[PDB]
Order: sequence, then structure tokens, then C-alpha cells
Amino acid sequence: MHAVSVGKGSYATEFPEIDFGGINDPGFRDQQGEPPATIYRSDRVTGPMQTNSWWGSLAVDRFSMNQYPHPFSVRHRAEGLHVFYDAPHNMVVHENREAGTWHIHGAIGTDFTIKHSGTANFEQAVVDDYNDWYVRGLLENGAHQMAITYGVGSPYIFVEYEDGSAVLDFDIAPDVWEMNGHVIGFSTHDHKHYAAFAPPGQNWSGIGSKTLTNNADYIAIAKLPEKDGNMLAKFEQYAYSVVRDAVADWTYDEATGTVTTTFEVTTEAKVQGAPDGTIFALYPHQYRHLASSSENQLLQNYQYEIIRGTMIGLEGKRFTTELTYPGVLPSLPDLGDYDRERLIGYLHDATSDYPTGSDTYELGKYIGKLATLAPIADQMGEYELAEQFRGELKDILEDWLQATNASGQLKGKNLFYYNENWGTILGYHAAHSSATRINDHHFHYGYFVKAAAEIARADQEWAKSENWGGMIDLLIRDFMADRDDDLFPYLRMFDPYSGNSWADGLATFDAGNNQESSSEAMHAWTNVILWAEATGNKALRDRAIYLYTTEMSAINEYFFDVHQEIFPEEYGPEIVTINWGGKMDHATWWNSGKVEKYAINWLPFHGGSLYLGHHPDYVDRAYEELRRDIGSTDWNLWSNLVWMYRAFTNPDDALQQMEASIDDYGLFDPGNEKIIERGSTKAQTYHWIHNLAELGRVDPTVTANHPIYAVFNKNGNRTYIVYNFSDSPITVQFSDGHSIQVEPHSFNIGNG
Ligand SMILES: OC[C@H]1O[C@@H](O[C@@H]2[C@@H](O)[C@H](O[C@@H]3[C@@H](O)[C@H](O[C@@H]4[C@@H](O)[C@H](O[C@@H]5[C@@H](O)[C@H](O[C@@H]6[C@@H](O)[C@H](O[C@@H]7[C@@H](O)[C@H](O[C@@H]8[C@@H](O)[C@H](O[C@@H]9[C@@H](O)[C@H](O[C@@H]%10[C@@H](O)[C@H](O)O[C@H](CO)[C@H]%10O)O[C@H](CO)[C@H]9O)O[C@H](CO)[C@H]8O)O[C@H](CO)[C@H]7O)O[C@H](CO)[C@H]6O)O[C@H](CO)[C@H]5O)O[C@H](CO)[C@H]4O)O[C@H](CO)[C@H]3O)O[C@H](CO)[C@H]2O)[C@H](O)[C@@H](O)[C@@H]1O
Ligand SMILES: OC[C@H]1O[C@@H](O[C@@H]2[C@@H](O)[C@H](O[C@@H]3[C@@H](O)[C@@H](O)O[C@H](CO)[C@H]3O)O[C@H](CO)[C@H]2O)[C@H](O)[C@@H](O)[C@@H]1O
Ligand SMILES: OC[C@H]1O[C@@H](O[C@@H]2[C@@H](O)[C@H](O)O[C@H](CO)[C@H]2O)[C@H](O)[C@@H](O)[C@@H]1O
Repeated sequence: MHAVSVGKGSYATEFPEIDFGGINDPGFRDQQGEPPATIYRSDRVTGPMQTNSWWGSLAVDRFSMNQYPHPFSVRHRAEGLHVFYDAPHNMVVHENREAGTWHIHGAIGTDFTIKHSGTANFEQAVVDDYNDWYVRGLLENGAHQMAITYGVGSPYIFVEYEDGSAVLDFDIAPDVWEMNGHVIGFSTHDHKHYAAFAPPGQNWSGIGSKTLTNNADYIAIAKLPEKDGNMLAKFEQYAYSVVRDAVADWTYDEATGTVTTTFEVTTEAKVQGAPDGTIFALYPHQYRHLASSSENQLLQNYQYEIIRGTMIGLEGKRFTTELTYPGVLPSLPDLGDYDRERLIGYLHDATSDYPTGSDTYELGKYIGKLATLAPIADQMGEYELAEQFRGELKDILEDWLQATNASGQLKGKNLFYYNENWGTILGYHAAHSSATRINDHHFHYGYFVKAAAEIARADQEWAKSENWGGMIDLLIRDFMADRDDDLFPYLRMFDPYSGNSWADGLATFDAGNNQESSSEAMHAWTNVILWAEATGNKALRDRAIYLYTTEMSAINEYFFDVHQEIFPEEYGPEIVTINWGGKMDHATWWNSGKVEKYAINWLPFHGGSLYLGHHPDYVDRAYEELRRDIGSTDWNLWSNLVWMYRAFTNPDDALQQMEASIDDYGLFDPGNEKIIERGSTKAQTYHWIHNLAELGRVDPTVTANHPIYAVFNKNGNRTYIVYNFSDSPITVQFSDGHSIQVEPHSFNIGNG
């Protein structure tokens, strides 16, 4: 057998003979491959391999690339582990005016190297263990081993030796300003403050020289917030508690909308009586939302400066964050003051649209487009057109979700394949290194889930597990599996601690991992919420709610900097386009103009997009900066996306710009995205802007006791929107005291 049946569909278990469709282009052909054969992991790491992580380069490269376990940067090498900290003098903000790009970055330097007394010629560094956000890297050379435990949000690096002892090697002799024998407080020549800890009685030697040595088979390194002896004493308390387990456990309180996440470590004692706990370094998206019960654990003056702003210290076994899920919708309802016949015209115009490629991404954009059009067609009373759209979605999905052709043999394209080596579903044709690097599975498969959710909204039978739902559930498991999934690692895309998704499967860059389109991540989470609600899968829905809500908190900090605290004052733009572990760029992965470096973090527009309007002052600030740089409202590309975004705070302005230019060009044209972005339509644009004009501003201050809703506020007048996926009527309670009844399979208002 070369395929596994899942309901009416199947996935391939053997790499297919790819149908290249006569395309000779080497770039295209190279995309139709598999992720690396070699995984640098020990035999202690078994089953589906974790990917899309901040630490991924350890698994892919023989050693590693540069990594960002904030507050540190580290890299594995034959000689040992290089440790670095970007001080203010290491940080730069550069603009390339001609490219239209900006870059906030540090250096790839070495403050010191953690070394093993027995060898400076390790053969490889492997993943020996990992948990929700820490990794254990193992440098190996026969009997000589050095195990390094580190993580994002850990001011400790824990070092365990086999057949040797500790060495810290420096290019310029450090200033050892506190010598407690087994504990040392030290500074680099350029005044970066660190500490090293060994068991009592194991004293440091070589003070005043370039090489600090210790006979111990265990040391910890800490980054100190300050050259402060009291802080050193505090770090000493947790320096011998090596993190083994780390979990981010969450709950969703449906009644209140509260997503509660508890981050909990389990440590192993390296000396008698070492506490079960650590010192955490919290990111802004965490500490801005710290639970009251965690406040007492904060170490107030323990601050670290990093790319993502200020980290703060917190001591103990666990801490808790509290966030608010704002709801999502399957679409905007029919509440706009549009010319209905004009909208009908645009809906029929959209039948000329076609996918601009055969790969999962371009096909994804097309099916997202059709899924967006179908509820608008329904609302306008174009019921057969809506059915045509959903029929076309059915045809496409029923093709892609089957791995075998009529003869029973594997297809050459439009299929999914399970790579057993890593443990991931890959789609062919592939693009953006979705197969070769395990990239972007949330971005691509999110569109497939969108299509499935729209089908399920009208046809529950299709969506059943024994029919086509099984295969959709498989795609979702690939990118956001629960724990103990036999086929996939836990929550592939998501970093529970950094608070965001990472797009690159391999992370083999010296800036760590990256994410560009945070909105396509949010699109994926939205669609899983919708799909799971439609198919009555509460556990899956809640997981997607947790992801949507957490990612939102990271987006507002690191992509948007809504609070105006993170980006350097000298940084011109009002958005970071690509977030990396170690840097921030106003730039795109492809060659683009001015609009795209903003709008790649807005697209696509859908019923889960309302998170983009929670901060009206930000929306204004970002729009005004883009307008300033353009010099007018003559957008270089994707005009409709700018209008839709503008409509969050000024729909009159959005409407005026739309009226002037929407009809500039006629039917679908792949070569011309000046007015209409290729994943968008005139129909969507017109429907969105007019809806916003009537509804007013997004109102995030009101929650509901059901998950599929939105609240708008126009000069004090609230509009409450709920979609009911149930066969039964429901009552929804809003947090401001308002209450509504909703009929089965309908909006409460604006069904059309
Ligand atoms: O249905 C399917 C459909 O599919 C189609 O198939 C397609 C197919 O067409 C295509 O074919 C290819 C052709 O398209 C191609 O034609 C090109 C054309 O693309 C190009 O366009 C130019 C634009 O690309 C360009 O855009 C700019 C962006 O590129 C730029 O992106 C930047 C990133 O670069 C940057 O990345 C950095 C990263 O580099 C860095 O990496 C580190 C390494 O450098 C380092 O190396 C070390 C070294 O440092 C040391 O000194 O030495 C050692 C030596 O051993 C070395 O190892 O290693 C470290 C790790 O240790 C690395 O880290 O890492 C950092 C992070 O750490 C990373 O940042 O990242 C930034 C973001 O941060 C990103 O912005 O960005 C700018 C700004 O936005 C952008 O402008 O722009 C110019 C114009 O200005 C364009 O010209 O043009 C050329 C020339 O005209 C064309 O040739 O040709 C190739 C063949 O060569 C084809 O493959 O292929 C795709 C798949 O790829 C396929 O899907 C079919 O066609 C279709 O029919 C079908 O229907
Ligand atoms: O307008 C023609 C122009 O379009 C370009 O397509 C871009 C995509 O390259 C871009 O890909 C994004 C990725 O960089 C990453 O964020 O992940 C997903 C894909 O996995 C995408 O968000 O997406 C935008 C928006 O859909 C597209 O406009 C072509 O690359 C370029 O060659 C072409 O000239
Ligand atoms: O890293 C995730 C992103 O990767 C992008 O592709 C990269 C190529 O453009 C570049 O030439 O090479 C690197 C590997 O060295 C690729 O990762 C994708 O286009 C993005 O969609 C993706 O998010």
C-alpha cells in the first residue's frame, strides 16, 4: 500500500512520481521534493520531529546556526557553545531608501565560548530533548559530551559534562568583579554582565586571564540584569535547578472570553535542596497580561533589553497570563448601504477569476477567494451563484484530499503526502519551500480549512469525518496537533512562549526563525475555529481560540508596537514586516513596493480580521505613515487592501478612494494587482467597506458567552452580530448586559 484511506479521502505514504506538467524551470522542479534526510537528534528523541521552532537549526545543521534564546544569542560549533548578548552598542537601525527597507538588528559576536576540558573538536550537536519552549542540545565526540539546556525566556544556560569539566574562553580577559569561589560575577571587556555557577567546593581558576576553568561536571551561566551582587545572590538560588519539563497549559472560559495560560517548569536539583523552579524572563506580550496571582513573583528591577523590547524577571515554578478572545465571524453580515445590483455585478465578475498557480499557496488563495464570495452571494439573493462557488470548492477539495487516481495509483499532483522521516503532511505541487523546508503549513493549509469551513456552514454531511472531514482534520493536525499525536509534533507552527508562529520549518538562518504574514497565521486559526464550530469539535475549537488569542497579543507588540514602546524611536515605519528571533525588518521575501510591506500583515480580509481594528490610534498612525511615504492615495499596488484597512477608522475616506478607482480595470487580470490584490475581489472590497461605514468601529470592550460574534460601536450605538452554527436556536449574553436570540444556521441580523 502506497496510500492511507481517511474517510472518503487519502494521503500518500510513498513519495509520488511528480507530474511537472512540462515545466522545465529548475526552481519549480526543486520545490517538488522532501525535507532533509538527516535529522540531528539523539536516540532519546523519537517519534514525529518538532519543526518550525526558534531552535530548529540545531536539528538540521551539523552544529547549529545563530539562535536567540532571549536574553542570549548562542551558536553551537566544534569548539563549544558561543554565547553573546546584544548590548546597545551592538544594536543598529538602518534604512535603505532605494530599496524602501528598514532593518533593526544586532551583531553575530562572541562574548565567550562554553567549552569542554576534554575536546574542542566535537563531531556534531544534536537535539537530545525538548519541551514547549526549552531545548537540550548535545555536543558529542565519543566519550566527551556537553549537554546545554537553554530556552527563550531563560536567563540561564545549564551545562552538563560527560568525561570532562568546564571551560569559559574569552578573546579579551573578562573583569571578574565578584569571586565567591564556586560562583563568579564577571563582565566582558565591553561591560556586559554575566555570572557563572558551579557546585560548592568546585572553585573557579584563571581569574585575570582569558580562560576561566572549573573542575565541576555541572555549571550554569546567567545573564545578569546589572553588575549587582544582590542580583547575583538571587541567581544563585535557582542556578542549580535544571529545567527538564516546561509546559504551557491553557483554558478557555467561554462565558467570559478569558484565555488563561500557565507556564510551568519542572527542574532537577544539581545540589542538595535546590528549589523546584527557575527565574523566567518574560516578554512584553506576557507581562502586560500577567495574572494577579503571579504579580508577587515579579523581580521588579530585573530587566533585559532585547530586539522585542524589555524582558522582566519572575521567580518560581510557574506564572500565568490572561487574555481576552474577541470572537470571530464566518463573514461580515449584510448590513452595508451598498448598491445591491452593483454588488451582484461584482459577484458575477468573480466567475472569471482563476488560480495563478498549481501549488498549495496559489490554489489556496483562489479557494479562500471563492469561500469569501459564497456568503456574500447568499446575502444578495444570488443563491445558485453561492452554490456554484461552494460546488467549485467541493470539486477542488475532493480532488486534493484524495491521493489516488481512478486506477488506485498515486497521483502526480493535487495530493497530500506523509513524510515519515519528520512526520508531516506535504502538499504537491509545493511552493515557498512548503515541502523542502516544511515552511508555511498554517499559511497554505489555512486556506484549505477556509474552503472546508464554508462548505460545512451549508453542508454538515460533507464535513463528517467518514466523508471529507477526516482529511481536513488531518491537515489541521499537521499544523496544530494536540499532545501525543501519533503522526505530528505538538502545535507545529506555534511557539507558546514567544507567543507567535514561526514560518520556517528548518530555522537554518543566523537570525533564528521568522514570520512575515502574521495575518495569514491569524487566518489559519480563525478557519479552524469556524471549522470546529461547524463540525461540533469543542476541543479543536478551543485550541484554535487559544492560538488566535495568543498570536494576537504577539502581533500587537512585535509587528504593530501598538503601545509605542518596542521599536526604536529612530525606526521610521509603523510596522515590522518580518519578525525574526534576532532582528526586525521592514522588507518582504519577494520584490515589492511600499504598500506590500504593510499589507502582507493585513491580508487576507475575512471574518476573523477584526483584531486589526482593536487599536484605532495605531490604525491611524500606520495608515498615515504609509500615505506619507506614498505621498498621496495613489497606492503602488493592492489599493483595495489599503481601502479596507482605512475603513477600520475612516470609512468615509475609504469609500471616496474606492469610488474613484475600484472600476479602473475590468475583469480578473493576474498581471495587474494595482487596484485589486490577486487573493481579493471587487465584491469583497465593496461589501467590506460599506459594512464598516454602517457598523462603525470594532468594539473589543464587549465580550460574549459564545465564540462566533462581533460587536461594533458607531458614536455610542452598538451593533451586535452573532452567527449560529447549531441546528437549534441559541441565546447569547454580552458583557454589557445585552442579550439576543439567534435562529439556527443564521446571523441574528443581516442574513440578506
Ligand atoms: O504553479 C507553480 C508555479 O511556480 C513557479 O515556480 C517558481 C519559479 O519561478 C522560481 O524560479 C526562480 C526564478 O524566479 C529566479 O528568478 C530570479 C528572481 O527571483 C529575482 O527577483 C529578485 C527578487 O528576489 C528580489 O527580492 C528581494 C528579496 O529576495 C529579498 O529577500 C530578503 C532575503 O534575501 C533575506 O534572506 C537573508 C538570508 O540571505 C540570510 O542567509 C544567510 C546566508 O547568507 C549565510 O551564507 C553564508 C555567508 O554569509 C558567508 O559569508 O559564507 C558562507 C559560505 O559557505 C555562507 O554559508 O548563511 C547564514 C546561516 O549561517 C544565513 O543566515 O539569512 C538572513 C537571516 O539570518 C536572511 O534575512 O531575508 C530578508 C528578510 O529578513 C528578505 O527581505 O528582500 C528584498 C527586499 O524586500 C527584495 O527586493 O528583488 C530583485 C529586484 O530588486 C529581483 O530581481 O531576480 C533574478 C535576476 O533577475 C532572477 O534570476 O531564478 C531562480 C534561479 O536562480 C529560480 O529558482 O522558483 C520558485 C521557488 O524558489 C518557484 O516556486 C513556476 O515558474 C510557474 O510556472 C508555476 O506555475
Ligand atoms: O504580484 C505579483 C508578485 O506576487 C508575489 O507573490 C506574493 C508571494 O510571494 C507572497 O508569499 C508570502 C510569503 O513570503 C510568506 O509570508 O508566506 C506566504 C506563502 O507561503 C505568503 O504570505 O504572498 C503575497 C500575498 O499573497 C504575494 O503577492 C510573487 O512572489 C512575485 O514573484 C510576483 O511578481
Ligand atoms: O523562511 C520562511 C519563508 O521562506 C521564504 O523562502 C525563502 C526563499 O525566499 C529564500 O531564497 O531562501 C530561504 C531559505 O534559505 C527560503 O526560506 C518563503 O518564500 C516564505 O513563504 C516563508 O515564509
